[PDB]
Amino acid sequence: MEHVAFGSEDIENTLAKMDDGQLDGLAFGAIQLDGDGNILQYNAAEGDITGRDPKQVIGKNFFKDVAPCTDSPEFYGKFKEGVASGNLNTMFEYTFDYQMTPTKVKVHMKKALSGDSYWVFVKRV
Ligand SMILES: *C(=O)/C=C\c1ccc(O)cc1
Repeated sequence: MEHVAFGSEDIENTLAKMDDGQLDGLAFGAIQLDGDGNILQYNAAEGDITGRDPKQVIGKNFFKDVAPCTDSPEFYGKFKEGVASGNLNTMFEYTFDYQMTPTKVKVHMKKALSGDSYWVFVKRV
């Protein structure tokens, strides 16, 4: 178990040191995306929420392929503006509903310390 709290103010510093098998110890879902929304990392806790096998989603586009209910101004729209701006730190609730039981979650999106990477953190509410 890796001790990190959802929403912590220096979470990107914390996760920088972590390997993929370390990300799997987090109490919340964590996805790492490039600027184009392609999944670079995907932890086990997100797999528990969405039903995806984490290995099978790496390389796919989060907005186009994997999570199409996120393709909207309220989610994808924010990300695309954070990528354009190169700054992003936003937290909001959303309902995941694509090919799964509708589940209400808290999403936190934040820029990584990495130069062109972005985090999406997901926990149940
Ligand atoms: C809407 O599509 C949000 C999330 C999501 C993530 C994974 C899967 O498989 C479905 C939906």
